[PDB]
Amino acid sequence: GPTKATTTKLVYQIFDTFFAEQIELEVGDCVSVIPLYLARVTALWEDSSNGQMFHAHWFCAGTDTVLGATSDPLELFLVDECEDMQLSYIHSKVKVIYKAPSENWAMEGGMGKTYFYQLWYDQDYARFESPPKTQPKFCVSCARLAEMRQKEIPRVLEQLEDLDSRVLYYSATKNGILYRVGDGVYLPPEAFTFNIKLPVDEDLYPEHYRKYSDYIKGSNLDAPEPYRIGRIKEIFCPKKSNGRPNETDIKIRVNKFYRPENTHKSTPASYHADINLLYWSDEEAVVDFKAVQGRCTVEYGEDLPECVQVYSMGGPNRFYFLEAYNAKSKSFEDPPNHARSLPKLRTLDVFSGCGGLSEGFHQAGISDTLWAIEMWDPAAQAFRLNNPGSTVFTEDCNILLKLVMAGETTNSRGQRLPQKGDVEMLCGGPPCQGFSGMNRFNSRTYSKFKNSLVVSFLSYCDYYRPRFFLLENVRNFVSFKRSMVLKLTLRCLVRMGYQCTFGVLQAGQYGVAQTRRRAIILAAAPGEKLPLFPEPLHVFAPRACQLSVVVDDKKFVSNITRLSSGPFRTITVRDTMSDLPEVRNGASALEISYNGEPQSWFQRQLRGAQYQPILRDHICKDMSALVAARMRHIPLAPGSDWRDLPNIEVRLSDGTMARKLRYTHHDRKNGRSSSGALRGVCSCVEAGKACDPAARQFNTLIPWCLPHTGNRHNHWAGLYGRLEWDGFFSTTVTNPEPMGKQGRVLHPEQHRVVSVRECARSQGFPDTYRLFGNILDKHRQVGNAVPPPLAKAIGLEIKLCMLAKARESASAKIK
DNA sequence: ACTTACGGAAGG
DNA sequence: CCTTCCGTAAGT
Ligand SMILES: [Zn+2]
Ligand SMILES: [Zn+2]
Repeated sequence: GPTKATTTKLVYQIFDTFFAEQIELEVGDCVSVIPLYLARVTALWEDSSNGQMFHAHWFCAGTDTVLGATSDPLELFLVDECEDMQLSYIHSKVKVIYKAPSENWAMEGGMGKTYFYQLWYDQDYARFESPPKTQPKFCVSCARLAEMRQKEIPRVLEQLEDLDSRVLYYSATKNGILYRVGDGVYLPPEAFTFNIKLPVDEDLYPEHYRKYSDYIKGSNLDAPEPYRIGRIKEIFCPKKSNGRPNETDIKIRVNKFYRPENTHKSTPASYHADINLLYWSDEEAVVDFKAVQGRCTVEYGEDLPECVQVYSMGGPNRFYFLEAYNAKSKSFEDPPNHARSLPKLRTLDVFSGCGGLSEGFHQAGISDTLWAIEMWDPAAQAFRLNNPGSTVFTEDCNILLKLVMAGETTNSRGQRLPQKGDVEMLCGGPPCQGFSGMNRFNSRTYSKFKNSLVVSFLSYCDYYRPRFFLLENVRNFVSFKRSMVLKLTLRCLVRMGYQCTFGVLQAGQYGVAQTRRRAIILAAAPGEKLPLFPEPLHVFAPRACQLSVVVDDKKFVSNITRLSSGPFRTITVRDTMSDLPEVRNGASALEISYNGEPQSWFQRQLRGAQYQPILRDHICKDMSALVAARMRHIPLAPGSDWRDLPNIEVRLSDGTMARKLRYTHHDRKNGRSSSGALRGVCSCVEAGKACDPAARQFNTLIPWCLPHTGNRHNHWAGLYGRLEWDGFFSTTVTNPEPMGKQGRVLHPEQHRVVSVRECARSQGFPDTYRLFGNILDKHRQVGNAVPPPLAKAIGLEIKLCMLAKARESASAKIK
């Protein structure tokens, strides 16, 4: 059975009613204004001709934030909103306090009635942050709004030369980024062009009529192109009629760079190439400075001090070129000479799994997971196999929390439990089963107790008061129960005094060939910086990139600006597993050999550089003889699934002949097929009638349940579905089942289900990452994990915050 | 331990 | 109307 959630008293009185059965007049004075709105009087300076005036810096009541009615009815939030008001609208002086965190805040975990505030609120991004420290009327909202309007205006600097038609400059600046002549720029795909010029037989296939959408899952036909890369040759402004430069119409000239897929050698040229490889060209373009989407580093390869592979991993936006590309000669050249020239956090991972989140955090260099809690024994053993210096408690998290909230210091095994002050960062993905939209029993006690573990996680965060807090869940976490779970999580975090925010990320935008949307809740201690969410690194299909959240009919987006394009191309199924040798249905050989070297950039990243020929976990589930014949009869065309299975009699791998599915009832919605045949397999096709417990047909190559219930299940699109080489995986789940809800798990060519190795590669796991158990345990460990590249992007975002805080401390101490 | 049959809300 | 996709419970 499931254990009830351990709570601190703070967390208890917020989630109490939801998990009932599952938890165990002077400047500086605040006034009220008839709508009442609570404002702070920032200045009482009498403006003329309009009576006595005053500047009102508005408060936002917590009920007007994303918290809603979950909020404290006296909590206010600072907002960047103010305006000039008459004095004939002030009702009376109201008392507002600033509840500041104590110096013992990191240990306040575990233990009037006037208006108060403790956090500033960003209403677009739902970001609760520490009150901004803007040092001086002096409206803070006005100062922040000014210092914001003055960083988005592109401005030239360091005039280089003055001709008669245009003024050249050496530098420009835009959105706080500085560009110089010679830097690399990102540009929208539309910024410049390259000189290179770019009937079914309804009686044999009776379920084909259900493919009438033309939409193909995991298809990369509509993904946008990555950024155009350029090198700045000339920053210039055109002169006006007054003979002086137009400092607002800033133009740049650019040497174009080719990607290998941009040359006459098309997309196939990208299969083996480095994801950041370019070709210098002598072609030039002129764009507007407004079009620049970011700065990037484009270096000549064989003039770098280290190896180009060591340069590529050093920082973001790093590209190199070794050769030039003659377009209309369609040749490759040597480039011309005018083209050549902190202590890690202590981390506690609750619901660790095999360790995908810890792996991504480790490769971002921010964290050292010293403690992991994981009840399932195979996943905990895999964590131990991947983290030899970590402590893994193979125990219910509630039991361990109860132990630590007393002076236990040690569990029944002799494992030293973390105490307050020891945990610097708390991360975890609480169980998703009760939140996942695939779960059609989410109102039952099993899913109730699964969902109640969010309260356990928040109680951990309340007790330990870590510097940073990360909650990962499926996308459906943000909308489950009218977003009440998310609202209550954010309410608990604000009540603790955390700066907090939430968002939805797509894993495919960070370097996996998989669509996987995950909700992320980030929180930081009062003295910290609140991390931003990471910018997408890889372009991905737009249908898989729906990341906005509607909470009480209000839309919330993350801070991400790279909506459409990005620096790198998409990872495909070919990039993922094209190197792996052929294998059969039911593979059981754990350690085998690779039949050669890695064939793509992604495979090179996942295997490493050193020659290690031992490939592990290239094992496939053993499907029955009927399922095997079905997987043999799935054609290789992209978008092939059960719906183009043949309705024939098949001599199976044993002494058994699969029969033809009989169509016994007239489906009125689907109508009759062209041959006059019926399309229903049970009496329930008629609206308002019970199933006949005799229409269930057995041992058919076409599964009977799929036509039985397809009309209300999107025709079971994707079931017995093959992957395509040019496309991406669907969401990797704990068990690849051709008849599962997410059942597009068939190899592009081999008559088998995807391998454990291929599922780990869809999740961005290093080939050396150890999994444990039988094949089902390995599939579940892989399908539960956070994809390490996504956790790495988030970790780099937190590293930014750590470095920022350290630098401000060092500047404050070396005055 | 293995196989199958399969609800309903969010958001486009 | 179409697509979403850390899956569960009952049967076997
Ligand atoms: Zn103001
Ligand atoms: Zn029926």
